[PDB]
Amino acid sequence: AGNATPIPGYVIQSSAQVSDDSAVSKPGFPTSGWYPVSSRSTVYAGLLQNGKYADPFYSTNMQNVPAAQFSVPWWYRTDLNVDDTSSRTYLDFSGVLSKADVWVNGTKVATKDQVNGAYTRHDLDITAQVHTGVNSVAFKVYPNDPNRDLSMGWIDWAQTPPDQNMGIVRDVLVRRSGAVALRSAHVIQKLNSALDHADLTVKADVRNDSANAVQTTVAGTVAGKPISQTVSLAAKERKTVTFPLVGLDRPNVWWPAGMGGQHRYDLDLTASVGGTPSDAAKSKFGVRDVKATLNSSGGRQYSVNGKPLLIRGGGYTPDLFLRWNETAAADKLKYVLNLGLNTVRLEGHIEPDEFFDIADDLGVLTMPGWECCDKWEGQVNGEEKGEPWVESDYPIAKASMFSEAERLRDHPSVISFHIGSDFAPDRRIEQGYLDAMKAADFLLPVIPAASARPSPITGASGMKMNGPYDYVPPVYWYDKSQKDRGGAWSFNSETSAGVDIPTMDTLKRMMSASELDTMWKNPSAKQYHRSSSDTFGNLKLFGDALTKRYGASANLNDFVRKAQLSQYENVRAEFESHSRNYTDSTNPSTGLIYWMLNSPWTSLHWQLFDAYMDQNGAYYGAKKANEPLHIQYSHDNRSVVVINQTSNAVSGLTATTKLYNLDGTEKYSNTKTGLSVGALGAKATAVTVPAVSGLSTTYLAKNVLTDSSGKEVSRNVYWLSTKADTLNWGGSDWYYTPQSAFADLSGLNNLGQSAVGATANSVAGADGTTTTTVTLKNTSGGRLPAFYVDSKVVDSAGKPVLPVEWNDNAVSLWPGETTTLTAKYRTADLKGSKPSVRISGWNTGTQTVPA
Ligand SMILES: N[C@H]1CN2CC[C@H](O)[C@@H]2[C@@H](O)[C@@H]1O
Repeated sequence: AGNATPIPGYVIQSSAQVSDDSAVSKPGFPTSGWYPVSSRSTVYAGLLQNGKYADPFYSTNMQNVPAAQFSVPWWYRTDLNVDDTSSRTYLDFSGVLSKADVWVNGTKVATKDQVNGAYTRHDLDITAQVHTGVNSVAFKVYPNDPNRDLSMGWIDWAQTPPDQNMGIVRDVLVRRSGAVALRSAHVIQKLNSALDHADLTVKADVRNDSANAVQTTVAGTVAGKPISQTVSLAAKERKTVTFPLVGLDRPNVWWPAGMGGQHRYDLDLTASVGGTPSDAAKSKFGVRDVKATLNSSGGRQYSVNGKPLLIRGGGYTPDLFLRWNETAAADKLKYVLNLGLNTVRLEGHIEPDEFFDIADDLGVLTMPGWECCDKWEGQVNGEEKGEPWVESDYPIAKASMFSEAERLRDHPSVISFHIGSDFAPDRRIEQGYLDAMKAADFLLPVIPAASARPSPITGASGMKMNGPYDYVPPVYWYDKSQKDRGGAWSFNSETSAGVDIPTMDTLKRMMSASELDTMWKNPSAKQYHRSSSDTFGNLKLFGDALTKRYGASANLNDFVRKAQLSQYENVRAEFESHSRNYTDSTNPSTGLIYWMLNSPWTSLHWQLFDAYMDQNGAYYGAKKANEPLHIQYSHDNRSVVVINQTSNAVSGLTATTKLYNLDGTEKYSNTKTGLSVGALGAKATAVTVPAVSGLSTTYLAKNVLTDSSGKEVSRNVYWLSTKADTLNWGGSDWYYTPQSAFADLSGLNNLGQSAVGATANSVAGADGTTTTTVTLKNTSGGRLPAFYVDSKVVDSAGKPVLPVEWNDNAVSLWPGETTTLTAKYRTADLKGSKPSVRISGWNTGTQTVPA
């Protein structure tokens, strides 16, 4: 008694092949030719699992899937054994897209009118229907239409999954307990402002589902303190048990990564009846305080544990077909940290519990909320996809808020819930959301929208969604003059410069030779792996600025090499600008969510890391920007700026800024010593680079930060032009601002050959990981830097070992200079091969060294 076991898997088939719905869940039902699938599968995932269609990640494979078959229901069916019918039996689940009939042993226990909406939780007492031995359960899962159903959809991020994700994407728990069922155990936690004392209020529901009145004792531990309450329950009665306040002295406060540890406490409760355990629940919570208030400029400002914070993050997405794997979730979040980011946004598609656990454990902050552009906003978004709400929609959306509030309330990573995205909810829908949260004791900041749209009750959003979402040059980010644009000011909830060409290794796995030929030759042509949206269907704006700024592409390799430079440069400036302006007295930047962190699939835009966890110019660019102790060059005013992200003020820093023509001639040098800079996003200005006579059209700026012990702590190399990027502001659309003039960076085409310079070694650790160390030296006999040198852990065939975490990469080294790099990865991902390192540079060619 106190049992909860996930159904491990099902066999599935279309309802096309089922003429008697009641037959499915009778024990002995034949399933010849049904598809075996693991827990958490959409129909199409399940069919991929059985190898029924080709790899959707490659080319247009996904188009060749007949989608008609997903406009009818599919059954999810499994046996369940019950050795003893002393215990009551429950199905507890969520994640049904879009709705389902639930059947046990030939009886319909619930219909799609009740079991409706992806986020709604259901706790079905199936005691009457369960017998000794073999029992069976079947879900008739109805088709998903994200515009019709309070569910999940893909907006314009990728292309539409053939099944629109229908199926059961979270676990179904089979629960067993006595007369009393224990549900919804949480801990309300309140930290004093000094962070040295907390008050914990444990609440938990007991439900008596027996025929007779009972006395139940709910007892156990919170944070290692004993607790006990005894209440009476009438037959069929459910109560909320509030426990007396527990004081917790000098708590182990949960902090964001790099600000402290990520301790979580345990709540462990047993409901007993008649001196015997009836049900039990274990959970965790973190002791932490969060706020998100409007500053004096109307900007939404977050703080954790009293500490103000520039949110620096990206929009997280799951797999396009909602295929779940815990390790991969963890790898994805681990990359957030490798990037130097502190936050991920979840525009809908809110992930299963474990994702929040991992987030908690690693100290990555999360911004979950509902999504735009479909049913969720169908009642306030007018002409945009998403159907106006009917009366039955209201209780489903309210039940969805409650369920999520309940799942999410105790995860310290969560800093807010967005109740709208593009459109704030109206007063009726908003009251529904506030009531649901109140009832779940969900006490986090509620943000009305991610755009500037206010809601009637909560009010101003303190954010903006002004774009861009496609190509803009670096200096665009430094704008504070255009208040309908996406410059570094207020809270940038979702923005990027669009196209993000992945590594050549990802390219070759995701597109044909012909597809790739077209991409570089005709950026204007439609690419299946960008977007279903006509607006983001092609790479025209990107191709156009690429040619203009770096020069026309001679071939695929040329296109890709320049693509990476552009993405690095662009993403770098996007974050750097927001970091700099965070400490403006007037309209500070309070947030940045890059659009996006990752893609749901193999893609050509809106990503820092690709679907295979490979790392390109955009990744390395985000990583440079987000260094904890960082030196940066402002593209607007040519000031060299030091940013300290750490939880401690730093002193005795020197900032060295040097300019070089492409022939290697130093044309400017400045050394600023004894720099202090405060903690947590504060900045300091080293120098403003003056205009310098005699710079080559394309030149380099070498920015170096060294601490008091002389250690180089940040190195930052910019390829700059004597010719400015300038904006045609009045030509701005919602998704970009075109350029009145373009920079000339094409000199890189003729940057002379340098050389490197490489040694490598690997240690297999006892923790299951290998650390490959690589020493790079510029070994040339001249004056030329080894520019943009990318190191890759590869196996013996030269295929990248992924996921991987480097301390630094994409380095530039001047003659004689040396750097030592560290790469870490699971030993098992070598798949038995010895490790090597592939080293390629803009002007140093490609070599691979054993390691
Ligand atoms: N929140 C929305 C806001 N949209 C504005 C432009 C783009 O369609 C973007 C969506 O990707 C995103 O999902």
